[PDB]
Order: sequence, then structure tokens, then C-alpha cells
Amino acid sequence: CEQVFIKPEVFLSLGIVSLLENILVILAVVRNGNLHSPMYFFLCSLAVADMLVSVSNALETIMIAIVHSDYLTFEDQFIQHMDNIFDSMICISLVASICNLLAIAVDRYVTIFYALRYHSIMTVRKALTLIVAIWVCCGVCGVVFIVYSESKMVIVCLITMFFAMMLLMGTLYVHMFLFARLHVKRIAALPPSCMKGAVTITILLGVFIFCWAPFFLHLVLIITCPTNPYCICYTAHFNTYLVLIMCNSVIDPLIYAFRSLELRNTF
Amino acid sequence: IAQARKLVEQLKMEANIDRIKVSKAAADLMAYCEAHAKEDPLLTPVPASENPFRE
Amino acid sequence: LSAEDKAAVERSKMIEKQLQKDKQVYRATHRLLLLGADNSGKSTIVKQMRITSGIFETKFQVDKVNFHMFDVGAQRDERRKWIQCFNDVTAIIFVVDSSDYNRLQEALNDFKSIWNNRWLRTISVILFLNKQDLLAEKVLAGKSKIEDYFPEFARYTTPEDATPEPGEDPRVTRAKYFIRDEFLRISTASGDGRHYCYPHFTCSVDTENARRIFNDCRDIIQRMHLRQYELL
Amino acid sequence: VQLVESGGGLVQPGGSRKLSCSASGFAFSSFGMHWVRQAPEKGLEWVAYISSGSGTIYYADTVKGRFTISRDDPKNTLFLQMTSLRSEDTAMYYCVRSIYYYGSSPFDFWGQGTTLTVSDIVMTQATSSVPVTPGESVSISCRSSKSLLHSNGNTYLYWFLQRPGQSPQLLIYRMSNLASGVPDRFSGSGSGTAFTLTISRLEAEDVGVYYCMQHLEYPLTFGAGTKLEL
Amino acid sequence: ELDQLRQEAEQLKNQIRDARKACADATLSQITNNIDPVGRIQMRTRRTLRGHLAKIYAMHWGTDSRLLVSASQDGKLIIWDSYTTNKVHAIPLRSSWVMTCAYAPSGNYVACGGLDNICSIYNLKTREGNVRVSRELAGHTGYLSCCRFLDDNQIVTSSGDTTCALWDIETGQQTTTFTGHTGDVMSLSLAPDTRLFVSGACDASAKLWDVREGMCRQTFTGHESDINAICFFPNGNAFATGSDDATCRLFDLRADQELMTYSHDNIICGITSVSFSKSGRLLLAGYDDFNCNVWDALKADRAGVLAGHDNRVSCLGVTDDGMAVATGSWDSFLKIWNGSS
Repeated sequence: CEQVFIKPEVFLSLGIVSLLENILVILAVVRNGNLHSPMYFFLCSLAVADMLVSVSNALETIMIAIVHSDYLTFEDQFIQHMDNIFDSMICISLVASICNLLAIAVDRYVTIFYALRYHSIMTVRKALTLIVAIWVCCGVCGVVFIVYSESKMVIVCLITMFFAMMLLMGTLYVHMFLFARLHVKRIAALPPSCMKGAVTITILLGVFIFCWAPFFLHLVLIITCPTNPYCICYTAHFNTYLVLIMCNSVIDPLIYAFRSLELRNTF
Repeated sequence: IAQARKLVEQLKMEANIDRIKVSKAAADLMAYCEAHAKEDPLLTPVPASENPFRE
Repeated sequence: LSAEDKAAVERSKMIEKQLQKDKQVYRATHRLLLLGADNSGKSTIVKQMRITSGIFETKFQVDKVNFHMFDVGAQRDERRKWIQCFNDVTAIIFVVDSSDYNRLQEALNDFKSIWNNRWLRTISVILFLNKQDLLAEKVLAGKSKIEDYFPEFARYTTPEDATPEPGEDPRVTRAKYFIRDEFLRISTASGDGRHYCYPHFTCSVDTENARRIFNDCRDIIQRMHLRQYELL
Repeated sequence: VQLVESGGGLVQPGGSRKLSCSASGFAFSSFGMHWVRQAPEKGLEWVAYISSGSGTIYYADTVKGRFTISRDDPKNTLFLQMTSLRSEDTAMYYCVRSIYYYGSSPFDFWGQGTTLTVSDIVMTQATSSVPVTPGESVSISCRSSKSLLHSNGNTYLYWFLQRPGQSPQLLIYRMSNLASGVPDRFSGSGSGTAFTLTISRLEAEDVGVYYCMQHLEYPLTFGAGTKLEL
Repeated sequence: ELDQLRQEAEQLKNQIRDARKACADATLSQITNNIDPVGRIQMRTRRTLRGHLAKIYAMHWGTDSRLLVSASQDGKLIIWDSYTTNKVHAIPLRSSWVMTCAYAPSGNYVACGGLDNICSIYNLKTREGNVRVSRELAGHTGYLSCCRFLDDNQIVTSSGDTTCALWDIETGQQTTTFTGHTGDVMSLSLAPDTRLFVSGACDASAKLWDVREGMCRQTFTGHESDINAICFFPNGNAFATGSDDATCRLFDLRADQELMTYSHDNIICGITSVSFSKSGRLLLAGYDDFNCNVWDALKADRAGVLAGHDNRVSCLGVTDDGMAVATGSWDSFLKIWNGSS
């Protein structure tokens, strides 16, 4: 119903945890040479994006705490010149995280279903090309954050892009699980259960939902129903919503890269 | 039969071979090691100026 | 910095460029490995899908996927040291002489040796129970029965999942499936999802043998990638 | 190995003409080529350069915006497109092969030559003629402006010998080595600025003109010659 | 009968073991207990050599301590320039399963061989520019595990059949053949005067051979499993061989005995390459646990470890200047090491 003041004593903890885990991932990849395949570069792009997100939400809070403390007095002229730059960084980094996750999902689908025509087509060069392209587009889509600024239209594109890259990342994993189901049915039907697949897909999709869907439902309603008192009582919890985003950035290096035997043995 | 005869003959040539003490072999090996210890680069590293792999 | 040094660097660049060209042919060429008895018919299948010396390499591509199949010839009885080379291949193809009742035990001993090696733990195995028509003659024209060399055959009836081709006696199906049952008996124990065994029935004249290797190798790659993503 | 090149003759000033060098007998793609020219009664003079892979091309100051060099690896031929020819381009153009890897021997084969007639580092060979009688040990000298001893140990001085009516022929590469088919008599020594080529026992097939070339940096510059008469 | 011959052989073996046990007054540890140990040898990957498409099985140093041949399952031999990390030549082979390679002392030739039963000789310094096959030395009936040049015209080989041989290249005719073994011959090391050579063959036995004589002039039977590498101490009087168990042992020809086992309880993987340092003071050993250990040939205590590889070391060679060590591993990378001061 009303805005909240979650202590910045927890953003420090989340930032520390995220930075620690993601640095470990990005170091593990470069400490092994049998991890210079496309998948372990997409994982690194995701990890750097997650660090960037966590530091962005940490830096806005640290700046707010320093300015509000009335220590090292600063003018309010440039505060309204930095409160928009920091939010622009949020926009770029958020799009980067989503797109890295989609890169992982599509790469996995292509490995499974196009298995014998993948080492012919997915060189390291193309993986680097794609990572750089994604980052550049995420940069331009955060430059648009301020140039065309925010006009109830950039809200539409962002909403629809999120609620399309949720359907795609559900479709790819449901399809992969059903295929794994067929395989497990055939493996068992021979001279001497879908539990593991179900748990993998459920975790990897529910983290996406319960860690991003609240924020985009926020944004959908505050550019849909910004008057209805129920809607306002809803939108009051934006602080807990960014809490959820940082929880996503903490979990991501744990169910995408730490669930890999060789990278788990590296560190 | 022929293989056994060959084995017996080979053992016969094996027996009739001069041998020395183990202490002499150990002394000879340590002597060689000490004698060339100045010109062994990996054991006694050389200045980087003379090293062709970093100059 | 000197001119001769620059030209040597340029020569090295051209060599490295040719090697990078040869990566794309090395990767995207699935090696196999053909192991089978002297009477099996290894080279028969080899020539089929292709159409003091040691390795007998052969090639065949199906639906734009390269396969680079091997065969070890004049090598000593022990398979110990050089099987290490054939680690990191997509499959091992195993061919038995199905008709010759007496040598099946030697075939199974070889199968068990290949299946439980210290290497080859991650490498699957394709069977080609070869010369089946010969078994059709052998057991259609009544003669020395399978029970003569096999005790357990007396208590054996055809499993439900069988797919007898039309014109196949119910006992000849037991003849065809008893060897498959034996080899899958060897396969099912001693192995947990890291690799599998793909039985097959092949006469000496059949032409659809390259496609079976295509499908089987696709399966191996898919199950590998699915386990890597913990969906299986 | 066998290199022959053709395409020369009389051309009026200001015209153009293409020289082609048809290689046959060696792996043309692994060698970089050169063009060296000899004025009617003068010494040698470097002209162009194209490397393996066609990726590096150098020229001389007096032909740079005027000549171009190209090669055709599949056809095993090498070109030189001369344009706007001036009277100072009357020369005997040669087609020299050179391979550069560790321990190679650049300038190891020189073609026969084609005749064309139109209507930075200084290498000094102070001597220009030496009488000599067979069986006497000769010593031919050559001086340099800069020091040719690069920091990596090479000295990059080359010695040649072109007999009365023949194409040149490598004797010494990098100031101290011997080409493939050269007698043990020849031997070269030097310090880094001053150089010598010492024949031990001269024979009637050793008379000619001995040339010294530098290869420290482009352009490559020659001496003037040291004729041995008999 | 055969029983009499068997009893005679057993008596002779008892005699051999009695003679070996008798002349064994001390052990190298007892003599070296007063020798000042070397410190921890720190060696850093000065320059990594990249470009092989798959695993490396063999490397050899040119006698000038700058050039380097390597063999890979790809079907290629690369001649590296160590100092500049440059490719000099790249030889495409006929058979993909190369298992050995050698660099001729004169720098003119390079050899290779493998599962294909043939040893191939390549002419590096050809008037036409490319590297060509000079001879294919056929005659073996098993995979060829090691090739070493004695001169431009003589080469010694060892193959899977219990057999090493000396070849005359200009004829291709097996000047001599060496018979005694029971298993697969794996390694080979010429003496630093091409007069003798040694080989260990998949039966826990390594035999010294006379090249001009053929006779197996010595034998050594200390090991417990396959022998995978062998080399001489520069003296020519010692050789140390590493086995498929976790032990490297040092043998002396004059004593005709074992001297010192370089083993540790913490190691279970086998040894895949062994090479001595220039002074006979450092003994490098390649292991299956992805890293090369450096031992001390006199004190038997690790003085280093070359942890820079991501897979099984397969090959290991020290220059003739003693100034570098190169290591090839199944990760297709080749790394050159030397210390810093």
C-alpha cells in the first residue's frame, strides 16, 4: 500500500554474494581450456551481466544513502542528472541478463535437436559474435531509455519482449523435457520415471517467473492501472521487487554453471 | 624346444658378463651430476639477459 | 622486427590458417571404430555403406554428416595399448557371426572385454549381429540345436516386444533373439547411462546400414547433451 | 627447379609492358618472389617483391607508383606490370625466388633473364677489378653504411657470382653460409660493417663479378661489383 | 625333455639373481644422504605452442635447441620454432594414428609412425621447397611405438610385435632385427654415442641392445607392469624408465641392477614420458594426472611440478643445451618451460 524502506544492509550482502559467485564462475572458465566451447562463453556473458545488474542496484542505493546522510555536501542539480543514468544502467543490464538466459536456452535446444549438424555450425567465433551482438543491442536499448526516453511506448516494447522471452524459455525447456521423456521410456523398455527432468525444468523456469514476473507485472500495472487503489497498494513494494531481481542474480550462477561437473571441479 | 634352447643360450650369455659394485655406480652418477652442475640451466637458472625464451 | 623475421611470421600465419581450415573438417567428422571377429563380416558392411598393413580406414557420409570409420587389422592378439587411441570416438561398431553357434561364446567374451575397459567407459557400442540369413538356413533345416551349445535356451520363449518380420517361425525368432538377448544381457549389467548398446540384425546383402549408424550416433549425441543439461 | 621469364624487347618511351615468369619444378606457393634488374653495363638493383600468400608487396623508390607485381599461384607464373617506361629502365630483369623460414636460403635460384630496352643503406665495394692467377687465394671486400648485425644474431649480408654470360648465383647467405651447390672453397667473414669473401683455390670457372646485397630492410641495395679477371 | 631345459633355465635365473644380489653393497640413497638437495624448481610456461587439432603423442627437439617436431592424432607433424612461436613446416601424414616422431641430428629428415605398420622418413631440405616422403620402411607386423635416428641413413624402430629393428634407409631392408621380448615394445632411447640402445616392452622388462651386434646384451626385470618410457642419463651408463604403475626406476648397465625408485604414496597414475636434464640431476616425468613432476635423480624427492596442462601429458623433451623443457598433453597444447633468476 505504501512505499517501503528495506535496509541497505541487505543489498550489501546480496551484492557481495553475487559478485563472489559470478567472479568464481568467470574465473573457472578461463582457468580451463577444455571450457572454450560456446556454452561456457554464454555462461560467462550471463555472469558478467548478473554482476553488472547487482552492482547497478547497489550503486543507486549507496549513492542515495551517501547523499541523504548529508555528508560530503553535494548539490541537487546533478542528483537529477545521476538518478537517470543509474536507471539507464538498470535498463541495459536487465535486458542483458534476459538475453543471456535466452542464449543459453536456445543453444541447448540446438545441441539436442540438431545434434549432428552442430559441430559444423557453432564455432567459437560465432559464439563470440553473438555475445557481442547481444551486448551491443542491449546497450542501444538503454540509450533509447533516455533518448526516446520513456513514452508509454518503450513500456510496451519492454513488456512484450519480456513476456515473449518467457514463453520461448518455457517452450524450449518443455520440449526438451518431453524429448528426454521419450528417451527414458526407450532406455527402460529393454531387458534389465521423469523426475529428474521435471525438477530441472521446474527450477529453471520457476526461478525466472518468481524472480522477474513480479517486476514486470509492476510495470504492466503502473502503465495500465495507476489510479485504482488496489493497484497502488500493489505497486508499493518496488523495493521487494528489486530484492527479487538480486535473488535471481544470486541463483543464476548456481543452476546454470554450478550444475556442470567439469566447472564444478575446476573451482 | 627351439624357443627353450634359445632362452637357455640367452641366459648363458647373460651370466657371463662383468659387473661392478653398486657403490661405484652411485659414485659415478653423483660425480657426473656435480661435474656439470654449472652448465645446467634448469637446475641453476641463468640471468634473463642470456635466456633466449625471454631475453 | 627484421624483414626475414616478418616473412617467417607471415609463413606461420598461412600454416595456422590452413590448420584452422582443418579444424572444421576434424570436428564435424564423427569417428567410429569397427571391432569384430575374423568371420564376422566387418569389411562387408564397410564396403556396403562406402559404395602387413594395419588400420583399414574407410569413409561414408549420410545426409551431410561425415563418418570416418576405422578397422584394425594386422595387430597382435592383445588389444591393450592401442585401444587407448580410440578414446574420444562416437561409437564402437561390433559385428558377430550369428550363424556359427560355436563361436558365440568367443564373441561374447570379446564383447565383455570391449564393454568394461578402463577407457571406452563413455563410448557406446553398436551391434551388427551379422549373417542372419545364414542362421535362417541353419535353424530352418533342422540340425544341431541351440540348446546343444546353450543350456538356458531350453527355458526361453520369445519376449513380447519382438518384431518378427513376416515369414518367420516362432522358434526361429527365438533363435534370432536369443543371441540378441545374450548380448543385451551383457550390456544391461555393468553400466549406468554413460553408454548403451544398440542391437541390430543384418544380413550380408542389406543396404540400409549407413542410416542405422546415423540414427544411433544421433542418439548417443542427444543422450550426452541431455545428461549434460540434467534432463535425463 | 627451373625459372624462365619472357616479355621483353624494344618499347617506345611512355609505353607499358608486362613481364611474366613461368616457374616449374618447385612448390611455387611456398616461395616469395623478387625482381632484380641489371643495367647494360652496371650492377644490380632490386625492383619489386611479392610474398607467399600475396599479402606483402614492396617496391623501390624509382618504380613505386609506376610498377606493380602480381602472381598467379594456380598457373605457376609471376608478373610485373611496368607502366610509363623511361629511359632509365633499360635493364636485364631477373626472377629470383626466396623462401623465408628459420634456416632458409633466400635468393637461392635466379632465372635466366629477359632483356628490356627503351629508346637507403649504401653498400660500397671500393675495389672494382682484381687480377688473379689460378690457385691463388683471393679476398673480395664490401663495406656498409649502417650495421647489418640485427639484434637477433643475423648479419643479413648476401654474396653472389655472375659468370661471363650467365645469370647470378648464390654463394653466401647471411654472411657466413654456403648455398646448396657451392664448393667448400668459398667462405665469408665479417664484423658488422666490413665484409670479405675469401676464395681458397680459384679456378677458371670462378671468374666473373661478385656482388654483395643487404637484406636488413627494404629497399634492398647492391654493391657495384668486383670483377675478377684471369 | 623340456623339463631338463626348464630346470636349467631356472638354475641360470637363480644364478643371475644371486650375482645381482651379491654386488649390491649399498643403495644410492645411502651415498646421497649427505648431498645437498636442490630447492623447489619453479618453471613457468614461457611460451605455449598452439595449433594441433587433437591430442599430442610425440615430440622431439632438433639438435640446435630451437626447432621442434610434434605428432598428433590429427595426421600432422608441425615443425615449431620454439624461440618465436612460429610454424616452420606442417607435414600432412597418410595415416592419422601417428604414435612417434624423431628429428634427424643433421636437421635434414624427420620420421613418424604408428598403427599403420610403417615408419615414414621425410626430406625437409628439398630443392623443390615442400617436405616429401623419402622412404616408407615396411616390414613390421604391429604398431610402431618409437623411432630414433642414428644418422641420415640409419634408423632404429620398435613395434608392437616383440621386435626392434635397425634399418638402412637407402635400401629399406632391415640390416638387423632384434628378437627377445614377450610383449609390446613401447619406448626407445639411443645412447649418446650411437653404439647401444635400450627398449622396454609391456612385460616389466627393459633390454639393452648392441646395434652392430643384435645380441640382447643385458636385461632388467624390476618393474611390475607395462613400461611406457625410457631414456639415458647423459653418461650412457644409466637409464631410467617409467612404468604403468606409479613408479619410475633407475637402472645402471654396469651394475645390472635397479638403483632408486622415484615413487610417492600420493601418486596412483602411471608414467607416460621420462626425460633427464642436461646434468643428470633433474628427472622429469609425465603422468596421467594432468601434470609433470620433476624429480632429483640422486635423492628421489620431488623438486617441482609442471601444473599447466588440462589433460594427460604424453611427451616430454629436454633440449641439448639443457635450457628448456617442452611438454605435450592430450589438450593439443605444447608448453615450453624454463626457470627465472
